[PDB]
Amino acid sequence: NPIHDRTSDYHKYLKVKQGDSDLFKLTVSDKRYIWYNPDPKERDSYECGEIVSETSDSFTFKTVDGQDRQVKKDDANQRNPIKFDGVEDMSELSYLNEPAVFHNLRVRYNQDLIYTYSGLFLVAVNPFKRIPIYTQEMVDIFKGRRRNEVAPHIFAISDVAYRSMLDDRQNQSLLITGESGAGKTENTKKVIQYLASVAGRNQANGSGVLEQQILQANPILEAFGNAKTTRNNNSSRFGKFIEIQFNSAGFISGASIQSYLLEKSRVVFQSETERNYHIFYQLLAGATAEEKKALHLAGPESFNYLNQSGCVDIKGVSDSEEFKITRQAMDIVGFSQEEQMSIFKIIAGILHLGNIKFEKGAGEGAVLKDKTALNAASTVFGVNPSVLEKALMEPRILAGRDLVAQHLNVEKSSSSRDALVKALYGRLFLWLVKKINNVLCQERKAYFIGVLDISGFEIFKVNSFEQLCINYTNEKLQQFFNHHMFKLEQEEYLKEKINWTFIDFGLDSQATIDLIDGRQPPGILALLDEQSVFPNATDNTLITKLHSHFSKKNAKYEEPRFSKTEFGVTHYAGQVMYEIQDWLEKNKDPLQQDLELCFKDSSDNVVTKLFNDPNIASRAKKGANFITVAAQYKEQLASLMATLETTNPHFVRCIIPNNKQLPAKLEDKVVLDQLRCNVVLEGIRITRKGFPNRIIYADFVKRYYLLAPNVPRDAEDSQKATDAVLKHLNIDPEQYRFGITKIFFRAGQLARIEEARE
Repeated sequence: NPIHDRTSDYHKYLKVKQGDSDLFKLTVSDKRYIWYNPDPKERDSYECGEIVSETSDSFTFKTVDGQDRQVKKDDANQRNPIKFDGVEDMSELSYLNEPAVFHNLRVRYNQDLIYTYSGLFLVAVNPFKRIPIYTQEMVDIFKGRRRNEVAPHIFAISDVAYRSMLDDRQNQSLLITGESGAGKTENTKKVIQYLASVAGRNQANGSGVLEQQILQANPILEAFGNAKTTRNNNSSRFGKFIEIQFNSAGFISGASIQSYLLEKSRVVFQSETERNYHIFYQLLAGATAEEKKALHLAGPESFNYLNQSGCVDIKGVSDSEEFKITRQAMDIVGFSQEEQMSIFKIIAGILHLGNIKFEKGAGEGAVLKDKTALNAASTVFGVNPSVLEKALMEPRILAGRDLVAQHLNVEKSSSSRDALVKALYGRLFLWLVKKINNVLCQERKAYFIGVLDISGFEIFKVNSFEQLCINYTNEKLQQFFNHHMFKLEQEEYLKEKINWTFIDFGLDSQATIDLIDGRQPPGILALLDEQSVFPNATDNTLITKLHSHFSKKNAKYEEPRFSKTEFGVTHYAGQVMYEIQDWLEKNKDPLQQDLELCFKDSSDNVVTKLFNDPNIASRAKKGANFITVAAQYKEQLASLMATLETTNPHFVRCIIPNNKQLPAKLEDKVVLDQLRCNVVLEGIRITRKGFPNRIIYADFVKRYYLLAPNVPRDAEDSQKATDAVLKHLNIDPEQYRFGITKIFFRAGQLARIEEARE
């Protein structure tokens, strides 16, 4: 069934399926109605009442329940001629506030249509349901086709990103970012595929190795990288730019993925209904009774690095076999049949490491009573016992010009193997990516398409040092948009002639950023660094200094009234509240060189290659030694942004619909909560007052021609044929400036013409 019309794979759960009847009876608009919030107590969940008033100073209307209270034309959220229901790019709206769009966004959803537009902004709200909208024909309907000629889709920004490059020959970016719970993992999970097939190399159906050797390189990532939390069954657990290259003709060539921040904590600790990195269960749950004692696990329940928080009982999908997939994916993108055993040789020495119970030493001196965990735990990494344990409880500190063997009590031996138990996962993994990257990795690399998988503003009263870094990058981003989409009105003003009494809008947030990473005048990250320099620092000081530098001195910083262990910043979207605690330690990630020394050698080319390579056990030795997680997280985002700033971008946003994994309900308590969370609506409502239902430009020929006698169809050209109409009828010229070449009906000056049906 040819792609044209209605009745197939596409129109059904993809395209709003237009009707088999042709004329303007699909609907007809008159009168008006306003959105509103029945209860003056709740700022969510509005309603719909008919206007009866048109006050000059005020505005008034009807209601369902009795009340008939009034509302300033300015605080009123209007409702559109219900002729726009599932309108594909929302700019086409006439009136826009919120309710007016959690509405257009729901109908777009009632019909199971996750994808939508905001001019430049694709909104995509995760369904949780299974909706075939990806199959191989969803592809051949897109390839080589224009955003106009097809309903919205990930496959509809994912090609554009490709074609523009081919022709508007320039490196290209895709930026996907959403509240973690948003499925932004699958979105990316498709751009790669889609591209991979159109620039997919075979005759008409196939792809020879490379293009595939790639597809299986996420299973690795998802296997360790992704993990399952209250918010999902499989949470993108980490940030990364997976990013890919081609040769000039058009055929895909390379890939290079760089990752960063991970909940390295998800190893030692997880909570209610939570589990671990899946590598961990399929590990035990999947190894033939053979290798299971080849290293000795027996019970996964038997383990406490896994048998703590409730649900390890592994909901829905089967994993026993998912193993044959990941393990089937590593030595397919080529992973040795011998060494990739070590991965395992490792994932378990970790496990035995979360099983030892250093018990208060008689008097003091904390010590383990008996030992087989550790004996075993050492017997895969291959590291002598009177060594491993000794650096652990008895680590050699250096007081001045002499250095000795302190004996830890529990209070601290307790958290050592805790902190060393991430140093490996955090580590193995980083290098583990280091591998496959460096063969999908490319050389001259003519062009590239990088795609960005980053998070939204993680805002919670429990946010700490981490919450900042990700939120520092986010701010860093919404200028890239605001500034980029700024230079938009740049060309815009070379073809509508003379330009707007203008904003010259610059960073309204160079400010906030400057407060974080400001050199001089310094910022949070400066003092963080500045003090991380020695011990007699008691985060107590850390905050005391801050309120001195900042408090009553920076528009974005606020000092709490009664609370003292914490403060608050005023980010792009409202305030954030960071508490301090171990920021001073979390800033280093310390670990005794009594231990490296114990693991910097072994039997094993990798746990040697882990604490033996300078780009895996270290960071560039600057200012005499290691630079801090704060300084670095600066060195690398900027580099990232640097790159971004030289490529064309396309932003995609992932809206989480509800908090219990429920496909079906779609609660305004959340969606809305974030709609504002992104500059999606306010992205224009503020920005494009000036040109309304930005058409395919100035095309007054047979598209809309029912006006009685005077405004015809094709006079001489696609521009003029009736102009002396608003200068005349309705009101004046103002609505439309008159650029020599282009012009725009400012719809916003309509109240004398276009509301009835004929």
